Formats: sequence, structure tokens, C-alpha cells
Amino acid sequence: LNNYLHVFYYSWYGNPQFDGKYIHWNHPVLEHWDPRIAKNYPQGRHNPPDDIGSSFYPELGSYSSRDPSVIETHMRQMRSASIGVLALSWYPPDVNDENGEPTDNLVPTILDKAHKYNLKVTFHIEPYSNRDDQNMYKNVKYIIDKYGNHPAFYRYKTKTGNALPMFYVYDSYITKPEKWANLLTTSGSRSIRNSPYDGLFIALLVEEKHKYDILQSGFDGIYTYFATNGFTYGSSHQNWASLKLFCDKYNLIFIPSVGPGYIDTSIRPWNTQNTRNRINGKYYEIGLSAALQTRPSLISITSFNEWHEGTQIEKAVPKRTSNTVYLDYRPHKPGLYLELTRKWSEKYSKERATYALDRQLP
Ligand SMILES: [Mg+2]
Repeated sequence: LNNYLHVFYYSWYGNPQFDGKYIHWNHPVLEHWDPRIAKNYPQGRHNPPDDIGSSFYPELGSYSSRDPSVIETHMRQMRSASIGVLALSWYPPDVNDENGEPTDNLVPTILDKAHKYNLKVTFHIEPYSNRDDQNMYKNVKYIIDKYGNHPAFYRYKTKTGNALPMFYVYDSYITKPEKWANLLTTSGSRSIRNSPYDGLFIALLVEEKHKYDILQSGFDGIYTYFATNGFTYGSSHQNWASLKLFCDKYNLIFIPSVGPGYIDTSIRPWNTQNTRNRINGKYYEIGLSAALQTRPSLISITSFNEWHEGTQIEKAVPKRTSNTVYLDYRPHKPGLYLELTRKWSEKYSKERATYALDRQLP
């Protein structure tokens, strides 16, 4: 099991049996800002179980995130892929993404099941409304207080010093560097540094210029998230070497994000430019290789189960309806992306052990 391979995990799916209605599977088709364009594309809410807001279809159907055997199945697959950590998409209590319901109440279950399969759970802080340094203090405190003592709570284990909680902060650039420094620098007015709520905060880098803002803010690392090679400066493989050089200089953890493909045209029909065909694993393996070549401290996978953007490595099956041929992993099996990850996890795990200075060869 690889403690340095993280995967982004979503717990926002619901169905009639466990949630009293469908959630997320019935995603609306998103409206292009220009109405002259939007009118040429589909409109309205997908209708599960046969019509869902994904280009692929899961082996578990249009499942519920709070169905305990779904959570267990997911824990199995991750373990079997040799992924040690799930980075759980997180919104504060009684808050949600605009197309979903609250999910913080499910965290205790997920931690218990992760523990059962000896996996760890870190937190992917979403851009909730009015997120700032002040309510980020409160939420870091909350997370560490409520879940910090749980045996599946993730901490990055340094060789010396106390192991630190990790927080991936999606859309960190929305908040100005001077606000972040209140929280993340040593002498900031609401500094968590050297406090019981310290951790490793990882910022999303989109554009190259965001590098400097990230330094000024006091973040401990960067990650790139997007599965589409070429969508952002950060998500382009060719820039990964430089980002790594930058992070090395400034003592930041570089965490590249690798995906198996991308397709979101079931909810963003206009966004065909960011589609990337999986070509039977080749796209994903080009990604993993590019990540490996930078000799990173951690690698992140986008994603376990973001079905809307088609970046999932979770088991998918062929499916056809009277108007839809879903994409699938044929001619390979539903577990293809799990098997490819297991391969590359083991390779990373072996190569990574030779990075450290104490391990360096004569
Ligand atoms: Mg160091």
C-alpha cells in the first residue's frame, strides 16, 4: 500500500433508496453564458437510473455515497489499486456544492470504513461561499478537532517532528495572498503555525504567475488537479519539471495531479476541447510517467469517482439506452484503471525510496 499516492474522492452521490431522491446523478446540463450557443445543446436535469450526468456508467449503478457497501466497495478498489489516501471533497457542516446536499455528516462513516481497509483520509477543501482566512481557521479547527484523533485521519509522516494534517485548497487563488498570510505565515494575525492546528496546506496552481502569490500566502505546497493535459499551465505535463524546480528551491511540496482522461460533455456540452480520449490506458500512463519523472514527494490522482468530468478510475461497465451509448473501458475490464494504478503505484513506491539523501549511492 502506497502512503504517498493520494486520490480525489467524492461522497456527493444519492439515490431514492438511501437518500429519498437522486443527488448528482440527476445533474443539470450547465448553461453556456452565451444564450445564442446554449440553445443548440441539451437542457435540463438528467433522469437516473438510465440517464445520468456522466459519459461513463458505474459498475455500482447510480449509487448512494452513504450506502455502507458502496463505501466499502470503494475502499476495496483503492486498496487494490495500492492507493493509501483518499482526499475527500469537503464542504463545511450544512453546506454543499450547488448541485448537491450536505456531506460533512458522512465523514465519520468514511473514516471508519477507510480504517477497516487500513487507508487514510485527508481533506480537499472546496470553494464554499465566502471562504476566507477567518472561516478557514474555524474549519481547519473543526476538522482537526472532530476527526484528528481517528485512526484513519491522514497525517504526512516526517522522519522527525510531529506528523502534519494535510489540506488541499481548491481555488486558493480566489483569496488574496495577504489574507492567506494571516493564517499561514508564522506571525500572521490568525496563524496556525506552531499551534495544535498546524498542517500542510496545498494550493491549486492554475497559471504560472500564481507561483509567487502562492509563496507570499505561506502555503506548504502546490497541486494541479485538472486531468486535461493543456487546460491550464499547471495541468500541462511539459511544465511539471519547472514547477518541481520551483518547489524544490522554495521548499514547497510539488504534488502533480494525474488523470486517466477527461470528458464532461454530459453536463458541459460545449466543452469538447478539453475532452481527452483514454485510448485504453495510454493517456493515463503518459500522465503517470510524466509525474514519475519529476521525482515527486507525493502524487495525486484525479479522480476516484468524479463521474461528471469522466476522470474516474472507479469500475465502469458498458451500457446503452434507446438514445445513449455510454463510454466504457472495452476491450479491457471494469477494473482496468485500478490495475494500471496498481502497476504505477508499485513503480513509484520503489523509485521514491531511492530519492532520500540518506539512501543516496556511492
Ligand atoms: Mg524539509
